[PDB]
Amino acid sequence: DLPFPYEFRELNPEEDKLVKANLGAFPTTYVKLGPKGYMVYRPYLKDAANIYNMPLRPTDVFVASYQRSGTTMTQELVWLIENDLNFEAAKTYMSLRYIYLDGFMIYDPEKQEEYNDILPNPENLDMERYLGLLEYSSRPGSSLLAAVPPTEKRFVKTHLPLSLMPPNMLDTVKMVYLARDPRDVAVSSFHHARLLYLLNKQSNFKDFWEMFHRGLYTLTPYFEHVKEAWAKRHDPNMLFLFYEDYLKDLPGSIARIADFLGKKLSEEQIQRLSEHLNFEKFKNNGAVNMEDYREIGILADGEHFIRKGKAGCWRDYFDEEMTKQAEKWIKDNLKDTDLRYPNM
Amino acid sequence: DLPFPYEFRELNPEEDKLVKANLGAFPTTYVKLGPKGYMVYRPYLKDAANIYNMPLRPTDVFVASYQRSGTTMTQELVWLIENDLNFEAAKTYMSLRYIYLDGFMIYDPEKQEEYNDILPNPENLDMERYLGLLEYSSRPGSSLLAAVPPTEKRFVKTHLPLSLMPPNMLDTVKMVYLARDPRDVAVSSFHHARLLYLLNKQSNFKDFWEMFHRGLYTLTPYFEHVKEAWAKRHDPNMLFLFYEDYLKDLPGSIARIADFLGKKLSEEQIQRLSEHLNFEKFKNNGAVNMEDYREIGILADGEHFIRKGKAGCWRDYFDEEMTKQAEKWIKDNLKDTDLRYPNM
Ligand SMILES: Nc1ncnc2c1ncn2[C@@H]1O[C@H](COP(=O)(O)O)[C@@H](OP(=O)(O)O)[C@H]1O
Ligand SMILES: Nc1ncnc2c1ncn2[C@@H]1O[C@H](COP(=O)(O)O)[C@@H](OP(=O)(O)O)[C@H]1O
Ligand SMILES: C=C/C(C)=C/C=C/C(C)=C/C=C1/C(C)=CCCC1(C)C
Ligand SMILES: C=C/C(C)=C/C=C/C(C)=C/C=C1/C(C)=CCCC1(C)C
Ligand code: EMC
Ligand code: EMC
Ligand SMILES: [Ca+2]
Ligand SMILES: [Ca+2]
Repeated sequence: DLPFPYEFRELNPEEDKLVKANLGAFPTTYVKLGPKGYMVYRPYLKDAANIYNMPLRPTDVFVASYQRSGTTMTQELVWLIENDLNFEAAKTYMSLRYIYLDGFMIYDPEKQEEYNDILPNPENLDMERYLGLLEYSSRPGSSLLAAVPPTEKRFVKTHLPLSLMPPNMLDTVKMVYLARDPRDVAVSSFHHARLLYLLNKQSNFKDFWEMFHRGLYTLTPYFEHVKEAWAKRHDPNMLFLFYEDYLKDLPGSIARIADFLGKKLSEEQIQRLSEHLNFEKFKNNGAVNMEDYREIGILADGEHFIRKGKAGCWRDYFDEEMTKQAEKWIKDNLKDTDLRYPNM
Repeated sequence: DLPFPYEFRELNPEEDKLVKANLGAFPTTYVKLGPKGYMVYRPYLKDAANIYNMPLRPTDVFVASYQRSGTTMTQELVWLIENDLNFEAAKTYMSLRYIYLDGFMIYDPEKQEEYNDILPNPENLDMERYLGLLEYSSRPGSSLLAAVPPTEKRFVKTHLPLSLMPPNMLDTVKMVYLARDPRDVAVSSFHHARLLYLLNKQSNFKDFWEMFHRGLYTLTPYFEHVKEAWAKRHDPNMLFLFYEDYLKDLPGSIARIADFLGKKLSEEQIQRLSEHLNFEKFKNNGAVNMEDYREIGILADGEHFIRKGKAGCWRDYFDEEMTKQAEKWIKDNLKDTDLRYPNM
């Protein structure tokens, strides 16, 4: 089908210099993709044309976001709602209930030898499990979707911009997109990078923040990602939510999601769903916390997939100079647009 | 203690007219200092009596050269050998491992305002770091030296001749001194003057060669400088080496340095050390290439601190007339004296 309208470019000397300083140890390298220069991992290229042209189905539900914005929460909510609050069945791994469309791009099979070198103890891994993970990461995302039979509802996870996917997809599919204060996404993302060993242990959050707001982290530029989803926010098949609202009004956001998915929830059902997403409960939920991975040996001490679950904790990481920089960056990107974060 | 025995003179209308045509744009002016007429940036005067009288220490090691003769290599070899080949600890910046005795002199704080005018793009300066550099450059060398505590070994870099430093210093301290073919020193120096923006964009190598062999560039007259180190060549505490030898027999030179500093390196330790001074490897060594300065905004496009790393390349810059002129100049300073270069 349709030709892939995008070129890619390597990073120039300065961009390369910066990324290499913070993510250099990590074997997978980046490429800037399309006219907005979205950072993708190089393995993304083999499947770029396939995702653009992926066959979609009227029962597909997508959960989208720049990473670390509230995907996991939403996924759980959306899945339970569509599955008639069947909690019992929701106990299987998220990873097995959703397809992670663009999760594949992080691993380059040409460099299999290199990824355990990033771990403190390569000699502790569970190799049956770890090699299974590497094999799964090898299958492009488009194949995983396609694999799913038409009598099974597809639940899709993705951190992809809309312009890397079929345009007019919202003609066919429903999507919930999450956004979140960039400054908090920066901190969450920094830690997540620490979690998987994506970042050089000698780098610090400032460094990360540089890479981030300047548009040289995974799937940035940040505001372009969000701006795409914001511009389709009134489409009956699109639902634009802020992480912060989950904290302010969890009952209220649930009711919105059910309304979106064409479902009636009774006050109590929403309440039961509200208790379910309680941070401490969720955090110690085996089905959603990827603590299955820790057993494998690929998660760092200290870090966790479900971390603190608060809004505004960026003030704890940003210094005076950093705080001004962020204010000018958010100021410039919200100039001449109606996008507002309810927090600020 | 001890009065500074040297007088200083302004340049005459002649000398001035020439210097002025080649380096006029650069704020700092020169003075000829002492009976041999060493060119020194005016700001050198305020510290000259102090360097001449500076307290010295048994464990002090000095690396000395007329600039662009192989200081940087020598510093790295000496540093590593002294620190029991701890290649890790040497990953800090050379600037922080050595104190550049006379580095201060190129900046006159009275003309702070004038130094960013010489840049193509002053508006892209990193002010914090650039003002940081200016400030550091205002500290007399003698003071930086004095501040190193007695139980830290003092590594000194300098381009001063011996007569401007304590007489009899070689009773107390070791010095490695590097000499190099003047014609190559001229070319490296021309490019170096280009790197920092010292030289007028409209001047060329010929104009520069005029200044240099005539005794009207930084720290010339060239031959008087070398001759000084050469007469102390047999002193137990002086090690006179030629740049050309580092290319001819690097292992051989590393062994000589090693022995000078009092170490018995094994064949292999010398190998490890030579691989380390591999030109491409050195050039890309963040700790010695000064490319950290490029992000500040103070180096020129085109130029690099570690450039070509080759002997005999002056034949590419000298014309017929310049070559002969040079043949005559070199012969005249080597008349009645046992100083010979390996190259010629
Ligand atoms: N039930 C919940 N309630 C509130 N926040 C949750 C949550 N489950 C996960 N989170 C948080 O959402 C962020 C991850 O979002 P995503 O799923 O898009 O990666 C993590 O943020 P923090 O790192 O800021 O704590 C995490 O702690
Ligand atoms: N590892 C190395 N091997 C050979 N030459 C080196 C080197 N590191 C620096 N140099 C060279 O030594 C010269 C500078 O000397 P100094 O360190 O005293 O400034 C420069 O010469 P060229 O400009 O001729 O290339 C430079 O390229
Ligand atoms: C939103 C982010 C999530 C859930 C990220 C996790 C991603 C995965 C599956 C990472 C996996 C890896 C795997 C499976 C193997 C080697 C390295 C690496 C750490 C890149
Ligand atoms: C052998 C020469 C070396 C390594 C020279 C480096 C010199 C320095 C410290 C140069 C710095 C400058 C600084 C810091 C500021 C304004 C102008 C100027 C170019 C004179
Ligand atoms: C601003 C409270 Hg985390
Ligand atoms: C002798 C030519 Hg570099
Ligand atoms: Ca390995
Ligand atoms: Ca100015």
